[PDB]
Amino acid sequence: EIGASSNTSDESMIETRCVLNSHSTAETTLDSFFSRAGLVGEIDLPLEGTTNPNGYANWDIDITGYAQMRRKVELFTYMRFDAEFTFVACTPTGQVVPQ
Amino acid sequence: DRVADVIESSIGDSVSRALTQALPAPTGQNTQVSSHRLDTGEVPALQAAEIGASSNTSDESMIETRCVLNSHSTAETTLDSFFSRAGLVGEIDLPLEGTTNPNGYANWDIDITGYAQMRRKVELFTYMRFDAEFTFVACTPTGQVVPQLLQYMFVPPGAPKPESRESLAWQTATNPSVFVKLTDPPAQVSVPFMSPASAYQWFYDGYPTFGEHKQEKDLEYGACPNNMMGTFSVRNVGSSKSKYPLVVRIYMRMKHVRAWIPRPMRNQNYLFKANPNYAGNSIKPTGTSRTAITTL
Amino acid sequence: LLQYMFVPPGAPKPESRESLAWQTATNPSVFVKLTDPPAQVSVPFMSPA
Amino acid sequence: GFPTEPKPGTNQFLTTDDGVSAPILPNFHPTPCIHIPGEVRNLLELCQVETILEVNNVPTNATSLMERLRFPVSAQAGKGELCAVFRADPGRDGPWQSTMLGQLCGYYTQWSGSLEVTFMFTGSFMATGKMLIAYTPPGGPLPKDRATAMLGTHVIWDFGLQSSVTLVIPWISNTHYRAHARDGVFDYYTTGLVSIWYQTNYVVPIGAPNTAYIIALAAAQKNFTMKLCKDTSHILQTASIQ
Amino acid sequence: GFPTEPKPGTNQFLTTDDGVSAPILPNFHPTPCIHIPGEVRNLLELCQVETILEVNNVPTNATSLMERLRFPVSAQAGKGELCAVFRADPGRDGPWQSTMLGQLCGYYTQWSGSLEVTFMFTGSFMATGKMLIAYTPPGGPLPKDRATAMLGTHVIWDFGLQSSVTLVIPWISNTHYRAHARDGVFDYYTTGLVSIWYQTNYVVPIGAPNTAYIIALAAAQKNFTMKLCKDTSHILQTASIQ
Amino acid sequence: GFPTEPKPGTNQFLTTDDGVSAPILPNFHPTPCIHIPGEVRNLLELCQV
Amino acid sequence: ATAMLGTHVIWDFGLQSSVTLVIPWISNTHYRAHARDGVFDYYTTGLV
Amino acid sequence: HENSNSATEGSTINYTTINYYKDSYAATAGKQSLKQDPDKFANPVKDIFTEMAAPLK
Amino acid sequence: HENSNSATEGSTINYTTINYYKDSYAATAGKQSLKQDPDKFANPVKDIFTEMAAPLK
Amino acid sequence: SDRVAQLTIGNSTITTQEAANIIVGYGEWPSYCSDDDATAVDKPTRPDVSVNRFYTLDTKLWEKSSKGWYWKFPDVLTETGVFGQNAQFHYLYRSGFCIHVQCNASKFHQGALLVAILPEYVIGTVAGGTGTEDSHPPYKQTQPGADGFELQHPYVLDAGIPISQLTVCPHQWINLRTNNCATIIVPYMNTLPFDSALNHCNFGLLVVPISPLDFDQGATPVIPITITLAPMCSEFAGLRQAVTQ
Ligand SMILES: Cc1cc(CCCCCCCOc2ccc(C3=NCCO3)cc2)on1
Ligand SMILES: Cc1cc(CCCCCCCOc2ccc(C3=NCCO3)cc2)on1
Repeated sequence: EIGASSNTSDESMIETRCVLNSHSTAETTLDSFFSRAGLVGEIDLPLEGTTNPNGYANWDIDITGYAQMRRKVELFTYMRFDAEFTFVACTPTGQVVPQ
Repeated sequence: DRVADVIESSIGDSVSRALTQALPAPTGQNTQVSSHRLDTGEVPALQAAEIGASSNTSDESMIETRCVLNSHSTAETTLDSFFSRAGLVGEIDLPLEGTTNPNGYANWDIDITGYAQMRRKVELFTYMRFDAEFTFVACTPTGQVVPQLLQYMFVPPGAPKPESRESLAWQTATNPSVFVKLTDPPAQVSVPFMSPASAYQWFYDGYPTFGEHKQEKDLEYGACPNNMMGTFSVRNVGSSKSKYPLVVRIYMRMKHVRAWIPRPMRNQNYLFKANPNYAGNSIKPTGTSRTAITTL
Repeated sequence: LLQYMFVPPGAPKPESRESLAWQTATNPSVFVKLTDPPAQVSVPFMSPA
Repeated sequence: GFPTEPKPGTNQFLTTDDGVSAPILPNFHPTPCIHIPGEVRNLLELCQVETILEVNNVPTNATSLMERLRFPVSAQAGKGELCAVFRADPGRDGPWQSTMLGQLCGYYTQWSGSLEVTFMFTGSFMATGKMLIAYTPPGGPLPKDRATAMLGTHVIWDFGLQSSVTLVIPWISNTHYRAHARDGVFDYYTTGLVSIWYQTNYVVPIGAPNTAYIIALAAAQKNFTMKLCKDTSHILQTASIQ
Repeated sequence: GFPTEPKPGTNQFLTTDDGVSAPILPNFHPTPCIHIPGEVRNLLELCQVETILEVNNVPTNATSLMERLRFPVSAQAGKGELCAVFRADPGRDGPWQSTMLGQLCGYYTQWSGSLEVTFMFTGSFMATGKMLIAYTPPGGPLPKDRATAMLGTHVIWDFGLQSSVTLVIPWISNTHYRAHARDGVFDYYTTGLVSIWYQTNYVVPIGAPNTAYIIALAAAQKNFTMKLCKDTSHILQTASIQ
Repeated sequence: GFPTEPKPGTNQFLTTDDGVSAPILPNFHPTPCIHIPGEVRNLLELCQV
Repeated sequence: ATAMLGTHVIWDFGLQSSVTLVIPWISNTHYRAHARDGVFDYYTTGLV
Repeated sequence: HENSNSATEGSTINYTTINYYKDSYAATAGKQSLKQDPDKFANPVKDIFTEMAAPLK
Repeated sequence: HENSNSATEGSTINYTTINYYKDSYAATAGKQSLKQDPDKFANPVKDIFTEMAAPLK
Repeated sequence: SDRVAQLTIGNSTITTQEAANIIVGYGEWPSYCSDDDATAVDKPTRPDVSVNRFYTLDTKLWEKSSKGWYWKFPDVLTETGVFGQNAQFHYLYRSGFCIHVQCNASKFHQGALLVAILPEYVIGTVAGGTGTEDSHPPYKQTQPGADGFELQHPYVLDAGIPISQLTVCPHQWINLRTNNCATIIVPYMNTLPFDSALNHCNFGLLVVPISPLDFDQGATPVIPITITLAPMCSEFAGLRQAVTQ
């Protein structure tokens, strides 16, 4: 009811030995957790179609369009950070073209 | 106040006795001068193999020797030296027409025991801890280089394994992926010693389940989860047919190696991955054979 | 894409394009595209003499 | 120019590669950072916060989803009946998925540390009772009775002003870390089982409900850590975000 | 950017090239390394361990494979008969392939150092006997008799409590190292021959077996070293690993 | 990565160019060099004979 | 296989003809009155 | 010299990063200080109590 | 500064390697210390004896 | 003062008058688990004398045609003695061993057994003879407990590896003209501080006749081989109910 997590130590719940825990906690930091590239936007520039012909596209910069990345960040209410955007372009077959 | 047998009770000594120490061996041992020795009581040449120790007889006590300053190095026989050589460990097909891996994606279970050369080397030791450098050589079945973009994604055990070329898991939001054109030099990456154990285990004599262990389950004997590192997935980056048949060769090179408990070298042919089975009827000798012990 | 492999005297000499020796687990191989600048390597004085 | 020789890996885009990159806005200076309450530094800060454990992950009627949060306990008519049971594995499918810890685990391949599970009794003030919560380490099959369960780590909970009791699930493992446990083969990494038995009985006077509920809350102990992060499996969308 | 000029070798993937590479897991910290018995540092530590030398590499019946490990010796009826003979070359096909040394050699192009071969007698306690083990250096053709063999390095072995005797095959070579010796031309690198003759005879009382066996065990001396590693030839699979 | 700009001459293989190159055998140690009679240092030593 | 679970000793025949088996004083009581079948088997020492 | 313009500017944590441009936000994510404060979320209680004690006196 | 996370961490051997990333497991294999202990496998005997002696006294 | 020896642990004492020294596996005496090597946070049980003692588990008969036998270890000692119990009640187990194999004959008999300790001794099948069938060795073969199991293809240790090289493992020979017993002292060896004594076997004990037993007729032909092992520095943690497997 208080609203605080139990502060009971393993030691007071059972007879314990001595353990020197040298396991790191570096991988659970924020930079560690969040600094992993992920897909956030996708853009089509098809030849024939109605999506984006004319050869140009305007993508509204909104990273909430892809479920994996979205869920991660929606873990916190606020977030401040710099970012590294990478753009992988190619044809729909994954074929690289001189364009 | 105490009971004596408790004050003595060496129960709880965390340090290992040892008996042997490590000495510097930069060069081979030198040979010091020897002379004739005609005396009773001292017999170097006589040994007792039963003890279980290798003969400690020196060249010097077996023949009159000169003096030789051995400056030959022993650096090339270290573990990093021996094991840190890239080798093929995995191969993946992404054919256009077929039943192997169409749809344009593949899930390779990360198991280095699929290729005999590399396998035998490591199976020299029971345990092994190390980092590694994985390199991925991709191209068509003709060895022809093609303008195609792939995506290699390491999928830790537990992460969602891609079900299709356009699967959602390819968003790779936390898994580490690598995007590469087959025209770019082979992708190469550094991999840490990731395991819950302290060393990978080539041989695990036991089960992991803990249950009944019937006939239908003997499939798990020797399967140690501390080596199941997950899968390596690859896919042509697209929505449509790749347009070219692909093949990815995976080369692993170990580094920062620690090895323990050397065991006998593989004697027979290999038949399956993570399973030392051998051809019962075709049990060939370890080596060559002559016609008689009295002739060459 | 080619594969150059130095095979010391004693090592198994490849019998075919798909030979097992091309796993090159201890021999030093070099993988190169004919479009990449010529492969170049440094070789020590390796001889028993 | 200065002689260079490009090595394999050239031009590759490695998701987790942490390097530099040409900045788009020269001399740009970000909005000062105000002071904001509840800043996080490490996810482990979150793994120690207790969240509701869906021990009663049975109902699915969508009108009964709310009753997964608590399990019942009521006046028994015998001796040592079994109340509830569950896998003490965190990154596994089951009750632990309703927890915050459970969810953060889905993001890391392995973990280590003791776990704590506080059980709060929500019955009436007049109801008495003694429960026996027992954690049975690996290899120990789900106990058939109380007398067997008690042979492992346990704790006799007595109902009083102190509503809840915590059961610590000590890190008792052969390995230093545990990858997520999942039925086939990977059951090697199982943590064990937790079972709740009636030490005595749920007692009540004439006038009080003959049945009340217990709410379980769980988190990780101070020695808990995780390593090698991956993506969650627990969830993945179906339709593409409109 | 900083002026650079890429040299030949660019983009090449050299198996044995030891350089760096982008690490996949940032901040990852490996499982602590426990203390484990029998750690190895250098393969040479293994080359000094004696393993069974298949001097009697004749049987192949698959039901007689076990008798390659030892050769026989029994009451002779004459003078100076020949017991066994073998190439003292380690990286060559023959008896040396059953050894651990033999096998590790297959991985290195050249070697140098003296070799030791301990012969353990397994006959009955009542059996006496004196054998003459002789190592004949390069150029010396397989001796036709004892009187000829003895002109090279040798040792008269006497049977007693000390079951075994070791024959040291000193590093006697024109070159500093030896590439593996193999019949054609490369017989230039041959080490020589080892022959075992009867110095006297295998003597026995009425009641003991008239024939016993000797087991040979071999390894490398302290001055042994190898250089320039390659892949083994001794073996290569046939079917692809299922 | 660190900003660089490749200049002309890139990828060219110049016979007499003296640079470095990835070594094929790590930790390899050559056969000691014995003492040998009549060692030459400069061709001019020969032009005077 | 059952006997060995108690105090024992593996005797090997050699120059040293004999081996001694020590029957340690392992008792609940400080002293033992003579053991004799009925009731007094309480004072029994054990079996060899 | 280098503009001080990254997101973690003035932060209480110390980062060691590598950079090649004038703007510090281009710099790598880098290794950093490992501090924590569980009590902010686990024990945001006004009057702390100990485990040894009975939470409600 | 650099994370201490390679496989040969805390090892008794001294390695000199080259690296360009924060994580030390990326570093080269490098040159290293040449120590050995043959006796661990060749003479794991409890009571050592010498060559000069008769192994079984 | 090297051929005679006495081993005393717990309440058991082994005597030998023809032994050939003692081998200490990988040159390391069995130790308890360090505070920085361990992870199991519960204080373990160290029964000491009740489990660290000499269990004389089995006897085999050596015959002019015997192939050889093996015993997987952690396991062999379960169900037998207080050790067995602590191994069933506890999840985690840790311990080194003092293995003493004995076998005597007369001065008129002859033969030689190889006695080795092979860590992580994984067994393999003949793959249905031809090698096309992916068979697997049965529980009865991989974990035979006491009674051990007899080898079917000793030349390859039923696992595709030459026995000719089995000596890179803590070994000792029993040459009848020389000794009458082997004594190996193996330390705890695994990639973990503790593991389940039940489903994981740290190493196997091999006893193979390399030089066949033989003797003129009329001499006692029953030549037994007896195994006697003793746990050392036994530690147990993770207590639950009793488990068989
Ligand atoms: C060169 C170059 C670089 C670019 C792209 C720069 C993109 C900078 C993007 C910063 C995005 O920060 C975000 C914060 C919040 C949200 C959000 N979406 C739903 C509400 O929150 C999206 C992006 O384009 N050209
Ligand atoms: C980018 C990127 C990098 C990768 C691959 C990372 C692979 C890391 C592999 C580590 C492998 O360690 C092993 C240890 C043991 C065994 C084994 N197989 C049979 C039992 O032992 C296999 C691999 O994928 N994408």
